[PDB]
This record gives sequence, C-alpha cells and structure tokens, in this order.
Amino acid sequence: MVEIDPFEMAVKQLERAAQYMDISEEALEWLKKPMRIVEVSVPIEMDDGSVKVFTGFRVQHNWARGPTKGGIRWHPAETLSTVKALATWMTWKVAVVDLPYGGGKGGIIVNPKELSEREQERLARAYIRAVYDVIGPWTDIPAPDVYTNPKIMGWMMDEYETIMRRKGPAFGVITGKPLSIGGSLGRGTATAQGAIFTIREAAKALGIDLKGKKIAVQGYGNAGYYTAKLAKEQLGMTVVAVSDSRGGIYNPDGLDPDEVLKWKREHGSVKDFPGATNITNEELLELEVDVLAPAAIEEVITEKNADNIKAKIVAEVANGPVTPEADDILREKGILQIPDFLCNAGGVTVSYFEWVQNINGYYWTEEEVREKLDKKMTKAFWEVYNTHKDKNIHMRDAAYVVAVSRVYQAMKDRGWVKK
Ligand SMILES: NC(=O)c1ccc[n+]([C@@H]2O[C@H](COP(=O)([O-])OP(=O)(O)OC[C@H]3O[C@@H](n4cnc5c(N)ncnc54)[C@H](OP(=O)(O)O)[C@@H]3O)[C@@H](O)[C@H]2O)c1
Ligand SMILES: N[C@@H](CCC(=O)O)C(=O)O
Repeated sequence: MVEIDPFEMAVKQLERAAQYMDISEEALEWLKKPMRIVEVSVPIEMDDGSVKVFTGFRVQHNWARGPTKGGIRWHPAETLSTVKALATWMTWKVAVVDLPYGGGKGGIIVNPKELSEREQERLARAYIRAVYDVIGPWTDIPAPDVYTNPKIMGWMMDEYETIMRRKGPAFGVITGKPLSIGGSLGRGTATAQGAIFTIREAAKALGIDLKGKKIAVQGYGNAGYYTAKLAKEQLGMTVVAVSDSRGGIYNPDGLDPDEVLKWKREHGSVKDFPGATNITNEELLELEVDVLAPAAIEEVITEKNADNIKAKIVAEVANGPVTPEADDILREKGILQIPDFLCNAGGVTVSYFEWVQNINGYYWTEEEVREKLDKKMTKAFWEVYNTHKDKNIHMRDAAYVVAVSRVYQAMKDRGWVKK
C-alpha cells in the first residue's frame, strides 16, 4: 500500500542529500547498497500441529562505525525492500547521535494478531535459530519494532543464550528487554522521550511556547501513546487527536492518554471513545494543530496531502513517514520538520545505553539515563539545526550531512574506500 518503493525512496534521499556534500563516487555506491542481506525460512509448529514456514529478513547495511543496530518488525505487508530501507535509515540514525553502531534491521512477514502466545514464542525462537550466525553482542543487536515488544525480546534473548551456551554477554545480544532479564530503566519511554526533547528544542529554536498548544499523534503503540502522554505531561501540550490502524478520535478540548489507552485495551481500538469524534487517519493528518507526530507505518505524507498539512512542527516519530517530494512541499510551506532518524533517535540511544549496561554488567539509574539521553538528543538536534541554517538546506538533508559524513569517515579510517 506504499506510494513508492521504500528502498528506492531511501536511495533517492541519500543521493538528494549527498548532492550537498563532498563524497567520492565509490563511497556513494558503497552506501547505496546494504552490506549483507540474509533471507531465511522460519518454520514453526502451529497450535493444530501443522508446520508453517514464514519469511524472515536480517539486513545489515553497514558496520563501519561498529556493530549494526536495528529493530525487528513483524508485519504481513512487510517486504525485503522495507527492511533494506529501514536498515539504511538505521545507519544514519545511529550516525547522527554519534553512536558506535552501524545500521541494521530485521523482520518477519507475519500477522502477529493471528498468532497465539505459544506460536509467537515459537516464531521468535525459530527466527533466532535461523539468524544466529549473523547476530551477536558485537555483530548485530536486534531490538523491538512494530508489532514486537519486550516479551518477544526476552524470548529471543533466551533462545540466543541457549544456543550460545552462555559463553559471553548474551544479555547484550538484543535490546528492549524486560528489566528482570537485563532490561534498562527508561527504555520503555525512550523514543517518546527523545521525540519530546527534539520537539522542545525545535520550539525553542522557533520561539514558540508549547504550553497550551495542540498535538496530534498518529498511531497509538509504544511510541505514539508514550509521545502523547509525555507531551501532555512534560511539555504541557493538549492532545486533541489520536489514532490507530482502525481510525482515530479527535477532541478540541483534549484527551487523557491513560483513559484512551484503557479504552483501546478493553475494546481493541481507540474508535468510539466517549466524548470524542471518530475520524480517519487522513483527516487527523490534516487537522489544525501546532505539532503533528506520525508514529505509525511509513509513507503517510505524500503529494496527496502534503499541501493539506497545517502543523507548525512535524515530528517524524515514525521511520520515513514523509516522502522527499512531500518534504519539499512542506518546506515551501514554512513548516519545520524534525527528520525521522533524528526525532526518534532516543529509542536507539537508550538501546545503546542498555547494550553498554549489559556488556559491562553494571546497570544505571533512571536519572543517569534521562540525563545522558537529554544531552545526546540536544547535541544532535542542535548540530542538525545549525547545519541546515548555515547551508540553507532542508532539515532531512542536513542530518544526512551530519550522519553520512561520519559513516564516510569510518570507511576512510578502515581502508574500505581510498578516496
Ligand atoms: N518500536 C520502537 O522501539 C521504535 C523506536 C523508535 C522509532 N520507532 C518507529 O516508530 C514507529 C511506530 O513503532 P511502534 O513501536 O509504536 O509500533 P507498535 O507500538 O508495535 O504499533 C504501532 C501502532 O501504530 C498503529 N498503526 C499500524 N499501522 C498503521 C497505519 N497504516 N495507519 C495508522 N496507524 C497504524 C497500530 O495500531 P493497531 O494497534 O490498531 O495495530 C499500532 O498501535 C515504527 O515505524 C518504528 O520504526 C519505533
Ligand atoms: N528506531 C529504531 C531503534 C531500535 C533499537 O533500539 O535498535 C527501531 O526501532 O527501528
């Protein structure tokens, strides 16, 4: 259902942004192709006793800066191109906030809503058994993503530890784990906290007081719900509309995120929430708000609605929710955009913190994680902002100049590319 191919779009963005920097042709060709792709068959036993084979992908795009990092997406509409694009974005995501990581991603073409608990556990364990040879605490560190949660992360960690015979830091093979089995404090609200920090910095740059303003959030998952909650709590914002895959609810007077979450859990969706009006995702994206945070499937803003966006700041919590064309239209409209791999870099940052805690065997507190995350996100955002201001270019491009250059430097320090 995607407007354009995700990997093609990602490559187009990379070229469009490399047009504003000095990079050799060979380095560009290296960066336009994932470094390793592994397609595996994942066989599991269903509840009725039959054996079903799913398709799994583990794509690492580059590991010049360090071990690759990226979540695992469970999605019926997933394609290898989507995983390649996500790994490519992961690379820039970890480069922009200066982490010793490369870019990676994983996925399974499956509808998890049609799978039971035992089937989900079997699927996670079989995926680990399939991709064990390309993952590790120093090779490839998976994490939670769309339709995956810390539960599945703990199952995957247990399977990896069983295969690995407890020879090294198995806890560090995967992030977003439960706190009991080597989890990190603040990882649950990581991406939301990073998005909130970036929104606050953007408002500071734009000279806008966020108290009493309006935020519309698309998607009510681990990122969308926590983003709405933190915006209502920390920034003093008024959440006027939320949504999920079945539709959204809008309220001019504001919504309480906890009640909406309870209604969603007790009914399966946020639709027909009391005191709110049912709308579509297309209608929510077009609402008159001060901040719009897409936290759902990619490619939600295209030439079919780019001119209808009326938000002062668009916080791309999701991975690649805006097309380059739509980026040009929004920039022509004077709308500030927080780039996708900079806005939601808080999640990968706290995942890096969890990995450090796991490999060192020493765990931090909430305050330390909160301070380090704030420091990293503020530095990265201000670097990207000053970059886009000095060169008079789009935000997305500027972050690329901040990110790709670092990656480029790594290759020149490894001898991968001579020029
Ligand atoms: N997961 C992470 O740790 C993390 C960290 C940083 C960034 N991100 C990015 O943020 C995005 C959201 O991830 P997540 O962890 O929030 O996923 P999630 O919590 O597992 O679920 C995503 C939510 O979005 C809704 N949704 C799914 N498809 C949609 C569509 N086509 N239109 C509108 N809404 C839709 C779903 O509603 P239903 O409940 O009705 O299905 C679901 O509640 C992802 O694209 C991811 O790349 C994720
Ligand atoms: N934004 C990344 C971060 C995941 C991680 O912690 O590695 C994703 O979920 O795709």
